Amino acid sequence: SPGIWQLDCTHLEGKVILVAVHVASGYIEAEVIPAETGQETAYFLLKLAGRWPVKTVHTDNGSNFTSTTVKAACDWAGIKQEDESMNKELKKIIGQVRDQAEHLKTAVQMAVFIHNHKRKGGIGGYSAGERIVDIIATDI
Amino acid sequence: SSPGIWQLDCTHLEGKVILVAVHVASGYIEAEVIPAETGQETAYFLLKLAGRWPVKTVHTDNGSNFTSTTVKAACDWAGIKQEDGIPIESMNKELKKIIGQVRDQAEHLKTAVQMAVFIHNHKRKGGIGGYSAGERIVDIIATD
Ligand SMILES: OCc1cc(-c2ccccc2)on1
Ligand SMILES: OCc1cc(-c2ccccc2)on1
Ligand SMILES: OCc1cc(-c2ccccc2)on1
Repeated sequence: SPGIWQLDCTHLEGKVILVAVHVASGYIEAEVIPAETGQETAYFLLKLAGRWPVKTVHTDNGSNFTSTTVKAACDWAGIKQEDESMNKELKKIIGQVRDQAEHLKTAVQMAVFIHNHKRKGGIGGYSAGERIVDIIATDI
Repeated sequence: SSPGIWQLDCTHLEGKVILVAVHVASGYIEAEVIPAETGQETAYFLLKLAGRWPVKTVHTDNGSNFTSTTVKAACDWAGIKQEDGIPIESMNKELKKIIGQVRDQAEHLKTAVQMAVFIHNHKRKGGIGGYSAGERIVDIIATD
């Protein structure tokens, strides 16, 4: 469970949002990139893997994920590759704040901040951020 | 050191800028190549970082990029207190060593920096019974 992520793209305003969801926690990382390239994908994956303990990524069938640069990055970083609730949610927060910023990429990271900090449930609840650190700390 | 305290520093290599955030208690790092130390680039780095880990305070070098109104606006929004000029120099030293060990596997410097971040955060310190910066940050931050 703790090493598993799902990666998805979302299309808005002529660019691509790459979104990686930590499956057990709902925690997200996201980045706006100009186009969905093998290179951009590979880079997003190395960044994520130096930050969190990434064992497996679950992706769509896209040609970006089967590129030699993506395969080189996965081999080096130790990532096995394979083939919405949190993601429609992200798109909705983007809308709730998109107004508040000049560029989309600013509203996107504002949305990540909001998602990852938000307590789910009542008093006794946890944010997605809290849940991922607890999951990984427990594992260790 | 609080679990919420970060130190930001910059390094220049090959004519490019590397912004580095160090989690002071653990030695964990986040780093990115940016085009130039502008307010808008520094603000965006901080917004990203604060969205990923619980950032309470940032100690900075008091560079002109931090005096930017946009950086203050970002810290305010994210609930970060900015402490300028308030003192890991062997960190910017450390990252450049590791960047040299991987530089030949990467066509572009920015890729080599993420590779170095990865090696840094996974490295066991203190010998075979020790722990990585990555292990230490989650242990320090975990509330339950
Ligand atoms: O369980 C400890 C904890 C984790 C966080 C956190 C908040 C936001 C992003 C990542 C982690 O806050 N408290
Ligand atoms: O200019 C890029 C940018 C701006 C911000 C910002 C975030 C929150 C409030 C105000 C400004 O973050 N990155
Ligand atoms: O040893 C398991 C483990 C790995 C990590 C980690 C966290 C952040 C970056 C790199 C590694 O945390 N717990």
